[PDB]
Amino acid sequence: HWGYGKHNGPEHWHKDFPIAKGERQSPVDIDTHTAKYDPSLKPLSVSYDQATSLRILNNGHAFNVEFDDSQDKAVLKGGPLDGTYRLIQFHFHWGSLDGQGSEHTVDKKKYAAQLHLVHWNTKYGDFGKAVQQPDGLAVLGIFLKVGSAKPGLQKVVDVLDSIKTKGKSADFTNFDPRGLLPESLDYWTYPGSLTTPPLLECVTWIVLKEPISVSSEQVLKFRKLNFNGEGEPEELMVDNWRPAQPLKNRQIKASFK
Ligand SMILES: [Zn+2]
Repeated sequence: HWGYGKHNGPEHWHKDFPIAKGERQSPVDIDTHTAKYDPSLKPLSVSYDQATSLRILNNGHAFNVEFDDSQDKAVLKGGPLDGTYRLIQFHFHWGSLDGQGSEHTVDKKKYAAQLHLVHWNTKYGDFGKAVQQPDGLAVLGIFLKVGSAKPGLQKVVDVLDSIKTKGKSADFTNFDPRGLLPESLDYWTYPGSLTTPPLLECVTWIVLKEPISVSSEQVLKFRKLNFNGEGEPEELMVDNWRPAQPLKNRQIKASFK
């Protein structure tokens, strides 16, 4: 029912999901001069060498690449986190034009897309229990800007044809998520929420300062997907991003000065 259109888009979500107007909603604009450099923040630890990708799926709002999360094979720790967080899936948010598409913005600047690597706190046993906790998830957000091609993104781009419409899925094994990381792991961090319904306020956001660049032809392929299911009128999957929410009672911390 919810989507990104004029009739069921972000401005309407509060009717079915009242938490939409909550105290710790995401995304938010990152004001770099107001962000507090915090020296007690530990470096992030990304251990994705044993990652096992399984499937790619068009869910009607974005495409998700899913990972085997039955064991600690791809984890995130350190930074502002306590405990180990397992990678369960990653997905993107993009625009109809290169000047918009990201959910978070930096001093109001919008990027072409935003990658979200979603992890859940192992102390809670499964993803479903984790979303019910204030520290249940850790999402790593990476901005994409249009420039040179990202070689490690091509495997994802080539398979989009196969999952053009809502509900389609394809086997997607042996994909290494390390190919999507920028050089630097400097970041901003703040307490927030999922950016799509149910909008649960269970996320510790870790947004990387350095964007990765992808080519114009790579982002073009994303824009060829459909929100609709097979046999329905075609609605191109573009602009699946939620606009920035007020910061309210929160402080954004930076791991760098
Ligand atoms: Zn997302």
